[PDB]
Amino acid sequence: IKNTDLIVYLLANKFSILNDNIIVSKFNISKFNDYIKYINNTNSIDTYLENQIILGLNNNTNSNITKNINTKLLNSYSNLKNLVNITNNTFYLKKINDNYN
Amino acid sequence: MIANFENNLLPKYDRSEVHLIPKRQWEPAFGVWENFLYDITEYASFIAPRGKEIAADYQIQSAIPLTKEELIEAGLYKET
Amino acid sequence: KFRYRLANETSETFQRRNNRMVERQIKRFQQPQYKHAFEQLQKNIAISS
Amino acid sequence: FTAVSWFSIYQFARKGAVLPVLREYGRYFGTHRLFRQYLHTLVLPLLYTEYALN
Amino acid sequence: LGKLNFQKLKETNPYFASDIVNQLDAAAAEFIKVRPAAESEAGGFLNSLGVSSSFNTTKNDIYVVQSASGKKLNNKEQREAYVLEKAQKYLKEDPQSKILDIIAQK
Amino acid sequence: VFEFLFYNQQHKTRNGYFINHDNLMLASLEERKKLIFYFIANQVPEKLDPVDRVKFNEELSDNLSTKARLIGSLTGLIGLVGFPYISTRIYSRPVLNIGLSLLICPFLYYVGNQLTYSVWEPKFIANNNTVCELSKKYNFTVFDFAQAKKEAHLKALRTELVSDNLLYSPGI
Amino acid sequence: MFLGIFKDVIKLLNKKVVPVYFWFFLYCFLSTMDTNIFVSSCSFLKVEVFGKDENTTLVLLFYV
Amino acid sequence: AIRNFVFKISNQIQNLAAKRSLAYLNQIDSQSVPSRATINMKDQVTQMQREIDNMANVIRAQIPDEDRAEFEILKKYYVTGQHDSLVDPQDVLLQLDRIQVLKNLKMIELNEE
Ligand SMILES: CCCCCCCCCCCCCCCCCC(=O)OC[C@H](COP(=O)([O-])OCC(O)COP(=O)([O-])OC[C@@H](COC(=O)CCCCCCCCCCCCCCCCC)OC(=O)CCCCCCCCCCCCCCCCC)OC(=O)CCCCCCCCCCCCCCCCC
Ligand SMILES: CCCCCCCCCCCCCCCCCC(=O)OC[C@H](COP(=O)([O-])OCC(O)COP(=O)([O-])OC[C@@H](COC(=O)CCCCCCCCCCCCCCCCC)OC(=O)CCCCCCCCCCCCCCCCC)OC(=O)CCCCCCCCCCCCCCCCC
Ligand SMILES: CCCCCCCCCCCCCCCCCC(=O)OC[C@H](COP(=O)([O-])OCC(O)COP(=O)([O-])OC[C@@H](COC(=O)CCCCCCCCCCCCCCCCC)OC(=O)CCCCCCCCCCCCCCCCC)OC(=O)CCCCCCCCCCCCCCCCC
Ligand SMILES: CCCCCCCCCCCCCCCCCC(=O)OC[C@H](COP(=O)([O-])OCC(O)COP(=O)([O-])OC[C@@H](COC(=O)CCCCCCCCCCCCCCCCC)OC(=O)CCCCCCCCCCCCCCCCC)OC(=O)CCCCCCCCCCCCCCCCC
Ligand SMILES: CCCCCCCCCCCCCCCCCC(=O)OC[C@H](COP(=O)(O)OCCN)OC(=O)CCCCCCCCCCCCCCCCC
Ligand SMILES: CCCCCCCCCCCCCCCCCC(=O)OC[C@H](COP(=O)(O)OCCN)OC(=O)CCCCCCCCCCCCCCCCC
Ligand SMILES: CCCCCCCCCCCCCCCC(=O)OC[C@H](COP(=O)(O)O)OC(=O)CCCCCCCCCCCCCCC
Ligand code: HEM
Repeated sequence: IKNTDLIVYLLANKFSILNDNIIVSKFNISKFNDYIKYINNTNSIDTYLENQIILGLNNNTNSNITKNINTKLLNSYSNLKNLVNITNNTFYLKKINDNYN
Repeated sequence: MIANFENNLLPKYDRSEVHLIPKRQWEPAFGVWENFLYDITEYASFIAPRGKEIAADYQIQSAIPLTKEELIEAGLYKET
Repeated sequence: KFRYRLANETSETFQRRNNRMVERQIKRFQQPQYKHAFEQLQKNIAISS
Repeated sequence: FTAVSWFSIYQFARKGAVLPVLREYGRYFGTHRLFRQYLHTLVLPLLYTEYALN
Repeated sequence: LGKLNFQKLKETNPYFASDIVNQLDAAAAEFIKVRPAAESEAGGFLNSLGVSSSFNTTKNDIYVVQSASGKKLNNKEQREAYVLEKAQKYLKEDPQSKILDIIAQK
Repeated sequence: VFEFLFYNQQHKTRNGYFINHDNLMLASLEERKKLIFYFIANQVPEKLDPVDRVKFNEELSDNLSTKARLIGSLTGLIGLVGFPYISTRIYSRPVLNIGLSLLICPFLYYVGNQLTYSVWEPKFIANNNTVCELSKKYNFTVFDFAQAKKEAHLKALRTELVSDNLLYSPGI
Repeated sequence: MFLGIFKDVIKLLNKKVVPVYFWFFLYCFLSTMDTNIFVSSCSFLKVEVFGKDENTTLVLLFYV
Repeated sequence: AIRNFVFKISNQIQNLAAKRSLAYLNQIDSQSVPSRATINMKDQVTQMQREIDNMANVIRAQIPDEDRAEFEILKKYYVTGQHDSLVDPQDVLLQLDRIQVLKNLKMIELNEE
């Protein structure tokens, strides 16, 4: 690799994160101390607010296969309106008469 | 409090299911040891990771909630 | 008490309160932060296994 | 033991059943699995007998 | 001048070089991170009659980048666009640059 | 925090000082004679004639004593490697470096000497023609071994007692 | 591949992996004080240096 | 038959492993025992880190101001630079030696004033 090209690539990658001073922490989660420090330092609120980003385990191929919902089973249970009432994804058992003799 | 936590947007039906993993039929033209090594490498390369992925998907889908659009389409939820 | 709510409430009152709670929970989940949390949870499924 | 094994192998081969032991064909001379099974059945017990007695 | 400035800055703050390297490697590629470690050039018994173990170790690390000021950081697509624009400008300045191949590698 | 620090301990795990009646009980006749002769020669050479003393000392120096000293010296040099351990262009900490060297080098020498003895003393006792011939010649007995054991312990006690006053000792 | 294995053995025994100091230590450990060429001929090392149970003066001079 | 039995054993083992490794994400287990266990583990880790930090803080408060800088250097090194290869301990030693130069100057001034 050419030195100038490598330097340009490194500078571009460094400045892509932010055109301002940044703080980078390197952790090896396979190690106990590194893992504890990494979990202690990573906060979900910062990640959501975009003030912090984690690089190293992208795994961007997280798009699932859109698990199909059991529409047939849901309709079958809905048809039984004398036993179960469906509301807000909740199945309420209609009170039955234990004394039926 | 987390003990009594509950998630009501998950599907309420059982998530147990069957997955088909095609086998490698025994090849008489190879021999006992060659077929055994073929089976071992198949288990280490395709069967084992496939089952691990299936189990991980089963574990994660039980936590992944159902979207509002999916709920509306299934009729489980009515807006307003 | 929360775990054994049903034992103390009647059918209709329990249905009303549970419907209110579930609607509010659905709204909270539809709020953007929860969607991001679920996406992050699903992001690293392979590594966490 | 050799006679019983040979008789069983012959009968099952006549009926079309061959035990899936040893390669189907030889690597160098292409000897058939049945022939190599006969050879092994003949030789292995003799070697085992010699080793046990020794 | 560069060497003297590096020496002075490192002596003033030993974490200067480490911080710069971490900042450079945060968004760097896996093959970039795979590079070996520094080798000891010092001589003596360990170099003549002994054996000095290398500094190389496992290079499976996760870089957590946080803005000191607190401004929102660029997403993956934004970073890709920034890198592509810089690569295009550098190629325009020098046609023979292989920044395109470097980026496409990873 | 006890005797193991200020008392003498370098003579207890070397030169067969640990040989007692337990080894002799299981040893055969020839092995017992060889062990007894080795113990007597190492601990109480006075029972041997001057020629035998000189020959045994030469063999011991060639095989175990000087070899262990050399190996301990090599280990001590290995420890010396990197001296000064901590220093810089401002200060060199000569006293700290000297203390560290004095603490580390003798320990490495001790480790090397103990290793050499543990490895070679059994082989030297078992397969030394000189020791075999001298043991056959002298033909020591269990009574001689017991006397030598008592004399060796008394010699160790005398050596410890003599060095009681290494700084000031008028006498009367 | 035998030549390749021989080259691999030579490389694995190379200086950068198996120190010459280790080789010398092994030679001294395996050889006695009368067979060791480095010290059998030299009487000073075999007597004055390593032949004395207590050589504090020489040790101190060497250390200084 | 034998292959089917082996695969059944493998499937049961894989399900057990997946549960034991990722049961804290879902609420399949009533009372969310694995989730509570994971939360407890994280709480213990954070508490240990904060305990180290608070011990450092109290030692800093109790330390004399003359060597407070040396304590700061040692604390920062032990926290960050111990595990970092790019951090050369020679520079930390040089800083300590500069502090020691100042201390020696003050000592000699006191002795020979
Ligand atoms: C109580 C004691 C204390 C310990 C506790 C008890 C322990 C009990 C252990 C019991 C273990 C039972 C194992 C059962 C296996 C059943 C396999 C099977 O399904 O059978 C059908 C199978 C049918 O074969 P196939 O798959 O159809 O292939 C034939 C094809 O025609 C040909 O196909 P191909 O040509 O296309 O390709 C294959 C071909 C390709 O060629 C090869 O790959 C051949 C390679 C040969 C070996 C090369 C290395 C040579 C150096 C020596 C070994 C050092 C170890 C390193 C080995 C590396 C891997 C081979 O190789 C073959 O022909 C395969 C068979 C090779 C058999 C010859 C070697 C036998 C001995 C092996 C070493 C045993 C350990 C020795 C330890 C040291 C002893 C001093 O049967 C055989 O042909 C082989 C059966 C072997 C049975 C072994 C039973 C051993 C019992 C005694 C154990 C103790 C031994 C001494 C050590 C004691 C230590 C304490
Ligand atoms: C003391 C003598 C006792 C003799 C007893 C009688 C039986 C054995 C001799 C029989 C001879 C006549 C047989 C009829 C011939 C008919 C014509 C014909 O087509 O042949 C039928 C057939 C071959 O026809 P094919 O259609 O080409 O079938 C080929 C299939 O691959 C073959 O597939 P497979 O279905 O036969 O299965 C593979 C084969 C297993 O064959 C293997 O590939 C296993 C190899 C294991 C190697 C273990 C490490 C060896 C380390 C070096 C040892 C140096 C010598 C040490 C000597 C110590 C003192 C004795 O068998 C098995 O795996 C099942 C049995 C379990 C293993 C028990 C083996 C016991 C052998 C005892 C005799 C050994 C004599 C050694 C002579 C000196 C050799 C230098 O012959 C046999 O089945 C007999 C094979 C006898 C062993 C051959 C070994 C070859 C590898 C040698 C490696 C070392 C030298 C390399 C030199 C390289 C150039 C410089
Ligand atoms: C087990 C097999 C034995 C085979 C014997 C065969 C006969 C020949 C032996 C050949 C080796 C010795 C002679 C040549 C040495 C050459 C060294 C050299 O130039 O390398 C530069 C080398 C450069 O280091 P490096 O590679 O960059 O690694 C950096 C590490 O920081 C440096 O450390 P490291 O991670 O590299 O590992 C070495 C490390 C330790 O590593 C080991 O454990 C070594 C393990 C065995 C390695 C064996 C390698 C040689 C194998 C030869 C045989 C091959 C046979 C092959 C044939 C087939 C066999 C089936 O040593 C130390 O640094 C220890 C210093 C502290 C003292 C420890 C001992 C006392 C206890 C103190 C406890 C204090 C606790 C706190 C206070 C508590 C208060 C209550 O320098 C050193 O390592 C300096 C070491 C200075 C201290 C050495 C003496 C102290 C004891 C050492 C450990 C115990 C073994 C002693 C020897 C035993 C002989 C039987
Ligand atoms: C996990 C790993 C670690 C742990 C495990 C380790 C295991 C292995 C341990 C052993 C090997 C490794 C050792 C590592 C540590 C080394 C030391 C260290 O830490 O260094 C850094 C550091 C050294 O300080 P620094 O900040 O690095 O500074 C470097 C120095 O500047 C450098 O010095 P400098 O270059 O600045 O030179 C200083 C020099 C300055 O140089 C000069 O220019 C010389 C000026 C003076 C010239 C004149 C000299 C002669 C003066 C004579 C005066 C009269 C004498 C009267 C004697 C009377 C006797 C009865 O000053 C002098 O030497 C002169 C003063 C002489 C000494 C004091 C004399 C006292 C006389 C008697 C007083 C009382 C009389 C009362 C009379 C009645 C009332 C009036 O250490 C410390 O600060 C403290 C360390 C404490 C260590 C404790 C260790 C305990 C034992 C542990 C092992 C055993 C137990 C198991 C423990 C297991 C774990 C729990
Ligand atoms: C609870 C844990 C500790 C328990 C043991 C406490 C022992 C206290 C006594 C001093 C210990 C010094 C360190 C260890 C030495 C071990 C060997 C030893 O003590 O040897 C004996 C000798 C003193 O014995 P002495 O009575 O003079 O000789 C009579 C002979 N019949 O020893 C000496 O003469 C050695 C000491 C001489 C005086 C030195 C005074 C200043 C301290 C210097 C220490 C050495 C340098 C270390 C530098 C690096 C590490 C800091
Ligand atoms: C060392 C500290 C000096 C402090 C000076 C300032 C204070 C002065 C006030 C008096 C102090 C007296 C201190 C006496 C300490 C004695 C220590 C001791 O007994 O050490 C052992 C030493 C010899 O023993 P050793 O051979 O080494 O081995 C152990 C023997 N089982 O034992 C002996 O030597 C035998 C006993 C001797 C006791 C002598 C007591 C009077 C000494 C007067 C000296 C005056 C001149 C000194 C220099 C000027 C001081 C200003
Ligand atoms: C002018 C230089 C002359 C010498 C030049 C070549 C020397 C090469 C070998 C080094 C010396 C080895 C001596 C071995 C015999 C011996 O010591 O003999 C004296 C005793 C012998 O011990 P034993 O009585 O247990 O056999 O040695 C000891 O007690 C151990 C001392 C250390 C010996 C190894 C050397 C370690 C490094 C020395 C510097 C560190 C501080 C030492 C104390 C101040
Ligand atoms: C391979 C290394 C060495 C060999 C082969 C060697 C060999 C010898 C020999 C053969 C002698 C003559 C002994 C006699 O007079 O009978 C001797 C003497 C001597 N050697 Fe060495 N030597 C070596 C290393 C050293 C070293 C490293 C030193 C010192 C640091 C040293 C110091 C001496 C001294 C002082 C004498 C004179 C002894 C006397 O006159 O009594 N030698 N050496």
